[PDB]
Amino acid sequence: LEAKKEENLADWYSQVITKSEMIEYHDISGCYILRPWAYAIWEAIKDFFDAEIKKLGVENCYFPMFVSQSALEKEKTHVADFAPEVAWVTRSGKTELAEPIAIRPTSETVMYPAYAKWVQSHRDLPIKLNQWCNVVRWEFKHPQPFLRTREFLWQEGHSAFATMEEAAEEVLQILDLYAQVYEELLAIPVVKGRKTEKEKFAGGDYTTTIEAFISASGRAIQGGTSHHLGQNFSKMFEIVFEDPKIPGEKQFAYQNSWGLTTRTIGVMTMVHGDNMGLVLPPRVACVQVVIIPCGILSEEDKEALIAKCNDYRRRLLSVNIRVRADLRDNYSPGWKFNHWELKGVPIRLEVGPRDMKSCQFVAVRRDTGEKLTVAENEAETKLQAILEDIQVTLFTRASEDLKTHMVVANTMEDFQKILDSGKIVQIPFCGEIDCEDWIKKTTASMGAKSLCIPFKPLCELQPGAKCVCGKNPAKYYTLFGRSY
Amino acid sequence: GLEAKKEENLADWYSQVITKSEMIEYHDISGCYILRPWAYAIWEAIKDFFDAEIKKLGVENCYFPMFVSQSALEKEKTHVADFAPEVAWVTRSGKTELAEPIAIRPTSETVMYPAYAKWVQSHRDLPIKLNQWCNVVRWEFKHPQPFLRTREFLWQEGHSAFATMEEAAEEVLQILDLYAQVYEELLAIPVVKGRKTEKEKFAGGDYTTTIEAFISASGRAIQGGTSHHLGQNFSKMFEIVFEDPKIPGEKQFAYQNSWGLTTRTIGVMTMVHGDNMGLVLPPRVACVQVVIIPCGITNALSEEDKEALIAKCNDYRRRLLSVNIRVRADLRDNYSPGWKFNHWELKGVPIRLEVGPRDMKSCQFVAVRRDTGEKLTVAENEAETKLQAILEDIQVTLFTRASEDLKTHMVVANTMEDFQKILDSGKIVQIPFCGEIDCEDWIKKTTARMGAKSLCIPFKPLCELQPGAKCVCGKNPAKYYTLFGRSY
Ligand SMILES: COc1cncc(-c2cc(F)cc(CNC(=O)c3cc(N4CC[C@@](C#N)(C5CC5)C4=O)cc(C)n3)c2)c1
Ligand SMILES: COc1cncc(-c2cc(F)cc(CNC(=O)c3cc(N4CC[C@@](C#N)(C5CC5)C4=O)cc(C)n3)c2)c1
Ligand code: PRO
Ligand code: PRO
Ligand SMILES: [Ca+2]
Ligand SMILES: [Ca+2]
Ligand SMILES: [Ca+2]
Ligand SMILES: [Ca+2]
Ligand SMILES: [Cl-]
Ligand SMILES: [Cl-]
Ligand SMILES: [Cl-]
Ligand SMILES: [Zn+2]
Ligand SMILES: [Zn+2]
Repeated sequence: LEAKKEENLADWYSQVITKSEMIEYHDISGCYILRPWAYAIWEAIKDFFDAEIKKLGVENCYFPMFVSQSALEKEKTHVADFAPEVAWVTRSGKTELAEPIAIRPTSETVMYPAYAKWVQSHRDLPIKLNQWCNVVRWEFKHPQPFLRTREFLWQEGHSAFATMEEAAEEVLQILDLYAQVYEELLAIPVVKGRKTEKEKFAGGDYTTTIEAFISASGRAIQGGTSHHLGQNFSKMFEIVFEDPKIPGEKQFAYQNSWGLTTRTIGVMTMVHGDNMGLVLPPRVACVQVVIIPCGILSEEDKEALIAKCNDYRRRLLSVNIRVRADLRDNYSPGWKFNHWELKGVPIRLEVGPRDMKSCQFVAVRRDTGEKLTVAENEAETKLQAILEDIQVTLFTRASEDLKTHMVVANTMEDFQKILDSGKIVQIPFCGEIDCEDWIKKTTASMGAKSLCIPFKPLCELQPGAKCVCGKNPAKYYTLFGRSY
Repeated sequence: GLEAKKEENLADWYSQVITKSEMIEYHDISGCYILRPWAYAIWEAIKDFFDAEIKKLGVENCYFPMFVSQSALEKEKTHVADFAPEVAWVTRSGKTELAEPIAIRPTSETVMYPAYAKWVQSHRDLPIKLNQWCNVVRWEFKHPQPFLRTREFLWQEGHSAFATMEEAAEEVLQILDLYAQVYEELLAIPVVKGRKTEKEKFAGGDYTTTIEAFISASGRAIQGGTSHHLGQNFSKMFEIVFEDPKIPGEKQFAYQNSWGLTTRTIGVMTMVHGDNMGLVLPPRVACVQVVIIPCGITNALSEEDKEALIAKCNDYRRRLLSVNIRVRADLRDNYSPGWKFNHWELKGVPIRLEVGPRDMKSCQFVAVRRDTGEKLTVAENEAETKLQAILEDIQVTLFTRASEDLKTHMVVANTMEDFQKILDSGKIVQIPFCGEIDCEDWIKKTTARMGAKSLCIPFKPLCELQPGAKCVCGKNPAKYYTLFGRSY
């Protein structure tokens, strides 16, 4: 690892994700290989999230990757937004197809004709389905691994309800689960909010979001999204049922969709990584503890040291810690030290002949670098205690970043200065698309975009507050900033 | 309730079963099918088992891109020649014609192996053992069939690379026995392990091992899972090379395997065990193993007694869930008990637990086996034990019947005429076979006078080949007993 995170963030990022063996490049730009070290993080996210949505009554399924042109076009605003980056298959071999078929950029238009078939009466609702799959958004802008890619893995849940109230309830439940993914699994603090009219999902009624801050770049990124689609799709796909109270009155289902992608891993890298490499929160780390023999002497001594390393390995497995003993004669201890530091293993467990003589070992925390000498007696307990402290510590520092870099401004001048110091800003906002474009133009390296209207803003909007445009009154404190 | 009869028109019976059990929904693009939760849960049960098993072997999961460039796709000419006609090509994004067309993986050898070549620079970088759970596209213009032959399907594909032949050889057979376990232990489907003939092997591989299942209603066999030894054919083309100090200066090529299993599994499960009442789920993979159905009422039933029966149903739900049996209590007040009986029989739930008032105060219940229809009266106390005992017995029973089918419909013939007779009986035949591609073509066309295809060369044939035995063609000596039959 040669580039420094605070001097060239992009070269740093590329080096960190490849040398930690998370990502490999592919010969088709914007598509990245998820090697096991990254894929394991995705599997930990999947385990937690899939269990949580099962408790809500969501079931997993799998819908086709291809959508017909006429299904794709049924919801005019949705298709208008996605059509420029929809990839089209036009032949198999050299045989042109009867009609071009599209790869899903998102599955609303694949799933909802089926929903219309399945909703025959109000008894058939709710429908609550989720799929873990890949989607393709073939934009020609520059990709960035994890954060903005042409193919990505995600989960997308689609729910249909007989009542708007039940749908509005699920929207926030799912958003709170996304916040838990970031804050409890990834140790990343996020801000819950709603998108402005300009930024909301096309075809939806409103979009709720969690926003994460990457202080290295002073930029925010959306981490997960939970939309209320209302009746905009059900009226176009005829997901209908007869009103139970009133004979012959047809009603349209109320729908939500919600998504979360492997962008998570990238945010995790950008927030916690350092100049020694990846830093893994213990909750998602493939390997939580790596055991490494040091020193290295008698044949009996070397055999006894390896035996002690495996005593530690087994007693850690005894209490469900994910542990690897790296007992390779190939590489020196210092080499392995920096290799596993590069991969972000929370704890390095060092066992040398002297410490083993003294019935103790050394535990080295990846986040702070602190070396603790621990009696062998404590091993499982202490290490668990340390892993929890690492998780909290990561969260705490990132929270202090967010608190430091998210502030209120009530004037465009204050706004601009704070923005150019590398922070995100909550300003009073009129909500109009034209004024949002004006903000993006006059704050331009990029202009600031709206990130979200926070559920809980830093300050109370005072009666009669003007927007920063000055022309119209303010409707809400809105978090603005530069965005990935 | 089912209309079509399995023994009358298998195809319409199959479509009826897969839709009315809520496994499959049709899509407006032909050859692609929606896997509804009922089917997807079977796939996830197979996934749980197989993923744990290959983790014990050292395989790690990952995810490679869906797209492959033309350059990569052509590098192993046999493989690309075999797949080219059914590779789907993306040619534009929106209305922007792409500079270069890009292909969707029909299989990921040509996606993964350039990366493997980058990662292997020494013998210590081997072995590489990766697996992905993903979707692939084979866009063939023939008639698709849900689960069995589809244009897009879910699968797992594992790709491993080794410094030596011996370890690769070992993995081929290990994975094959895992597939045999998926079929025989999870899905209660008996299979025959064997090696594909030269004509039927994976193009560009060295040899292909296979498990074949028999569908007696059709009299046809089908490949259930596959495990290839690729040898060095792909590593020489993608330069997956390494140097070892044991052999100075010689760049050695990795020995590779790839192995795949798809949602075809579920189709075979349907074709083998389904009956004229609908699906039949082996308890090992059943989303719901026991459905509890209050069948003590109509809308005229008392408000108090309704509450009592619903509470007893929830009692059974809690007990069964407490000993991890997968249970649904269907307490929907809006459907009648007979509607629920039919619904869950259609979906193949192994045990129906009926709770009525008279039995509810004789402290008993009724258990109805989906495979045999037998009704049993059970004391309340035996609930969690009894029902487990029945589930086990259903699994065994399904497997036993299936094996008695296979044992009855797989026989030996030694000349072409017995072979033709037996084959038209709706059976599959082990014959002495020379192994040659021309002769396998001849067998296919003469037997159409569709024709029989080779299914596999059994590891364990029914009989031992005589010394000097000649093939059923007569022109060359037989080299092995080979399982032939009409095939899906
Ligand atoms: C908008 O200006 C850009 C600037 N710089 C680069 C690009 C760009 C370049 C590419 F080569 C390819 C693409 C296409 N991929 C994506 O747009 C994208 C979106 C998301 N998203 C969007 C919001 C969401 C959340 N939460 C939703 C749940 C889904 C979430 O995760 C995640 C990923 C991995 N990729 C964009 C575009
Ligand atoms: C061969 O003449 C035909 C006759 N009638 C119809 C077709 C046809 C029609 C289509 F519309 C689409 C397709 C393409 N899909 C498939 O070829 C296919 C193969 C497999 N395979 C192949 C063997 C394997 C095993 N074990 C390998 C692990 C992979 C396994 O599961 C599984 C599935 C679900 N689909 C074929 C073709
Ligand atoms: O693309 C999106 O944002 C929504 C959420 C998942 C499904 N569609
Ligand atoms: O398609 C096949 O048959 C092999 C096995 C999975 C990957 N390639
Ligand atoms: Ca767009
Ligand atoms: Ca109306
Ligand atoms: Ca001591
Ligand atoms: Ca072919
Ligand atoms: Cl077509
Ligand atoms: Cl609108
Ligand atoms: Cl909040
Ligand atoms: Zn304004
Ligand atoms: Zn012959």
